[PDB]
Amino acid sequence: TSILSIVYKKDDLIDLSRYGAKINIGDRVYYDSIDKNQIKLINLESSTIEVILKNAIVYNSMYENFSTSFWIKIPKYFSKINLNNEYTIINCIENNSGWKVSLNYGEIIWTLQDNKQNIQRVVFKYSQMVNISDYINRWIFVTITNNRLTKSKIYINGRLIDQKPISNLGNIHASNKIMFKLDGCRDPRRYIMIKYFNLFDKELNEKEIKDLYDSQSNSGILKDFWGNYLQYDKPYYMLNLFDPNKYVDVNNIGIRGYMYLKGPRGSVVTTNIYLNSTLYEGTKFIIKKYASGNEDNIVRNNDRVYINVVVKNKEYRLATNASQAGVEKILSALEIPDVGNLSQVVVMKSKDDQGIRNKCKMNLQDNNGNDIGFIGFHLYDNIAKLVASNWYNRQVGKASRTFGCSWEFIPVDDGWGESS
Amino acid sequence: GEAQRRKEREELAQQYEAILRECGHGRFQWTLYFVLGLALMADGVEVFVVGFVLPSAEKDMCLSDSNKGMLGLIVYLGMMVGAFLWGGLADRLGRRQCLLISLSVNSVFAFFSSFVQGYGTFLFCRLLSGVGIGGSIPIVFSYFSEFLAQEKRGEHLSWLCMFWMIGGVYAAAMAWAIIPHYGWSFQMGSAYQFHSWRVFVLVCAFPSVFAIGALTTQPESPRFFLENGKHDEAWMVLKQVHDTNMRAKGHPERVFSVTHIKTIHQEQRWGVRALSLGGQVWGNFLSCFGPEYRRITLMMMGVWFTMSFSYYGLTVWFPDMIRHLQAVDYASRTKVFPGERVEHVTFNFTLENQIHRGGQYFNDKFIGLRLKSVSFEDSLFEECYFEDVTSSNTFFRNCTFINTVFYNTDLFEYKFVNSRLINSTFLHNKEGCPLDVTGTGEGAYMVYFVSFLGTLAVLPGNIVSALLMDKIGRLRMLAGSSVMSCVSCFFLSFGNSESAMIALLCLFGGVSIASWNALDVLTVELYPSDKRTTAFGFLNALCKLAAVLGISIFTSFVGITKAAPILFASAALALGSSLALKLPETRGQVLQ
Ligand SMILES: *[C@@H]1O[C@H](CO[C@@H]2O[C@@H](C)[C@@H](O)[C@@H](O)[C@@H]2O)[C@@H](O[C@@H]2O[C@H](CO)[C@@H](O)[C@H](O)[C@H]2NC(C)=O)[C@H](O)[C@H]1NC(C)=O
Ligand SMILES: *[C@@H]1O[C@H](CO)[C@@H](O)[C@H](O)[C@H]1NC(C)=O
Ligand SMILES: *[C@@H]1O[C@H](CO)[C@@H](O)[C@H](O)[C@H]1NC(C)=O
Repeated sequence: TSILSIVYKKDDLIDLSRYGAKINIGDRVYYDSIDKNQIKLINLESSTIEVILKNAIVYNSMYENFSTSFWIKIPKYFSKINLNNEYTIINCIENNSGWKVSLNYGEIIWTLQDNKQNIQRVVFKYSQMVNISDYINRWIFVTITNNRLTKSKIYINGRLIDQKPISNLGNIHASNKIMFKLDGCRDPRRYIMIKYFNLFDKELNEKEIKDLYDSQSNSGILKDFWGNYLQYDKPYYMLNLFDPNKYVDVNNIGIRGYMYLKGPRGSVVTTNIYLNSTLYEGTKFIIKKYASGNEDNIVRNNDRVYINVVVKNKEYRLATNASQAGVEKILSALEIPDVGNLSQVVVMKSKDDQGIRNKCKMNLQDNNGNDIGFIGFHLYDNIAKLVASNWYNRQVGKASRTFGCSWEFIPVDDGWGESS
Repeated sequence: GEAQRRKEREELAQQYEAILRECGHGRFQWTLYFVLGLALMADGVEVFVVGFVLPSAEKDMCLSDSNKGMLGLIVYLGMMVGAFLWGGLADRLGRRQCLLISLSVNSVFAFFSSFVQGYGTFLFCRLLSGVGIGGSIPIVFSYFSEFLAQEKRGEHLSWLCMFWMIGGVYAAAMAWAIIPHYGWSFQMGSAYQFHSWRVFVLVCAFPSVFAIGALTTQPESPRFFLENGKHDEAWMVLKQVHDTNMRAKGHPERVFSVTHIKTIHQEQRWGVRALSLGGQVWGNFLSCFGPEYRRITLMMMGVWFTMSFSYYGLTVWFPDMIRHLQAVDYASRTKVFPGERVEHVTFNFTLENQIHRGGQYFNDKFIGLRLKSVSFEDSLFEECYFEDVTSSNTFFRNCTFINTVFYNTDLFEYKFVNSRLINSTFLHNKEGCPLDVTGTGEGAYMVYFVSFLGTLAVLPGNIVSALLMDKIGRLRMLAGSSVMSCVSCFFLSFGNSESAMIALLCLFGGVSIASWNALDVLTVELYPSDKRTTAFGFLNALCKLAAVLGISIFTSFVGITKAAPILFASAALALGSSLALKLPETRGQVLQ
């Protein structure tokens, strides 16, 4: 069902479909070190990705249906240069007819043009003045389905946002050649990241789109805030999804000491451009291997690890005393060689029992493999203290809504630009 | 019918005067005088609490504009309600009973307002305390009048007005002694804070409690018993008065010679009693506007409204204009630094009342600086750093911030006026009010002193009026004090400094007090004993409403011109004196 599907291979970019589309990569196209399958494009002429199809799959028909899907990561727009600057990122227009994907300040735009120079556009807009955004500098699964009989639809993360009727356009003659390069951007320090680019010759319904979104999500591997792979030996700032206005802090070191959620968060502001909340506040959480049999540094599902809390540029250990009053066990930061037999192993969970993908979860376990519980927060006399409790496990068993057991790991990123 | 009722009322009025002259004046009258004096001192104290605690309560409760204005008027609105309510209820329940109820309500709500942490709850509690204290003056005067013989009634009633002055002095002294200790931060509850002004509120609620304690040991007025058909109780109270008086004199052997006293012939269930009380009170209020009392009532209404308007307007106008003069003097001393270029320095400071303009700061560290009335205009901060910055009345106008960090600063969003921030970071912002709250320091001291001078020039006027009320008369004292008040209002023009306005405030306060004394005695003497508290409470409620109107109008005229307040006060006082000169003379008459 897929005609074009750009994937990575041994030091090359290939097409998994049975067509062998020719791919030409420019001399300034970059790849990541850990997830090298994802590609990065910068604002230069040499930052070029070029794909050429066959004559038997060229979109030149009358009522032919089609759809496209990919993952896009766009950094934050920092100044007023980026305003009213629609620039194309994906191009399939020859002789002023075809389909294009472009970006503007807080907008992803899908445009299609016929041979009669008719314009039809579908736009997804995300705000940049939000406290914590789900789209700024984070991976977005964008899929567009075009029904030449009824209408064209945009989908982000499997959800419908906009849809526009496209009955007016009669015939589209898309190019034999597709362009991946920034075009029309006056910002010299602007770039994008794309991955998993697929084409289909039919309008995908919601079922197939959700299936593709979950299949490409790699639910067996944990993801950080930006959507990349979670890695051992990397400092991470901690964000609690249920209470995202406070950050993890400590007051003392030892069994008497505890860690809590201190707030409110600060703000990073560029006037009339962005008013975001600071993400580089709190104490860093390093993750260390304990029984990982994989050679890589990627944290996968059901991995038993250690947690180090970086306090005053010094590393400590996350542990509790299992035998104490109450169901919940208070989290504490101890000296690494002074942990003794305190419960410190954490099982990292990325999906539920049924296999449904969710956010990052930590399950504190003892040396007997007994579930002390999921790591969350509980309020003691108006102080949100970090605890490990079995109440979250009870709610999970009852298919209820847990409160405070979901976490996000925020490493320092260049696309965010906050001063630390 | 009605003529027979008037005849029996006159016979009772004459017999009561004869009985009172038999009883004499002595220890009982002075004991009741001091008890009702405590009741009036509570009233005098009540009108200073919010004015004295506003500077601290504004910062402690985040009070904005139109929230410090409604707090400065809430006592008068509560008083306006309470005066009418308790004056109406006093003729159906009794002077002492309604006085006890009102004083208890005032004490309870004044104690409860001392611990309230919010604003709306504080406003409600203070309004209800004003309601409780609104019925003090009418009931107190109409309760003391029914124990006095005609021989010396103006002097004995006029000596009752020193207690408002005593209450004002007490409030000023306690405010001076308690509030300036800002260090007191007693903690009972994490989210609640207990400062010194709440202790001041408690100490200001004390005199009402003392008044209740003193009033619990006094007897109800015999005239109230006689009007309602209760003869044995009235006879017992008159016998007690005579016995106490004679024991004080030194002849505890004579016998009360009165045997029978003329009395006025009287012709689910909780709701029934409430409806009956409401109907009776409305009947008394309407009969106050009767064919017999319609001219007297209207002239009393005019006099009370005009005098209250003028007095309260000027009394609130004087401190506001003193503050305005101080503000002008302060703004005249401001320093201006046009053009600066600062680079590569950790530069801290404590500047007050300054304006920097056209500055250019590059990589500057501002650690631990206190800003008071400091304004930066047309400045540019690049790669700057602000830490431990304390700010008060500080603004940034037409400023540009580039790559600057605000760490542990109270520079909230309202202090950047039409500014542009680029890549700025706000971290660990201090706790503070969302809007500007201003700050008062040493000047509060002087404020208290001014109050102590505004309620001490009153004393010569009180002494003169008390000594001379019977010798010249109520009408002439009232007219001669209103005319002098109008003359002082004219003199108001020749004042432009703080000392001049303090002198003018002292003069006006010392002049109008005799007029107020005379009006109190007149409105006590001009009504029958079955409508005294109703009419007096209605007139006092009108006084409080006029006080609200005059305070608002005269506050709106501060800093605009001196012609409007002078003209308003002089016109109102002239009309009041003209209406007062048409009043019937009550001197040398039985308390009918
Ligand atoms: C606002 O900052 C961003 C990010 O830079 C970070 O934040 C700065 C305050 C400072 O601490 C830097 O050291 C941080 O790296 C700027 O965007 C980047 O700027 C750098 C130059 O410092 C440049 O090399 C990158 O290419 C820029 N990235 C992008 C996506 O444009 C941004 O320029 C700053 N705003 C202004 C008006 O200069
Ligand atoms: C702040 O200024 C004072 C002078 O008023 C100076 O003595 C002090 O050293 C300064 N602070 C720092 C941290 O340099
Ligand atoms: C201050 O004046 C105007 C705003 O009133 C503004 O255009 C100007 O640029 C400002 N000055 C500087 C130095 O930015």
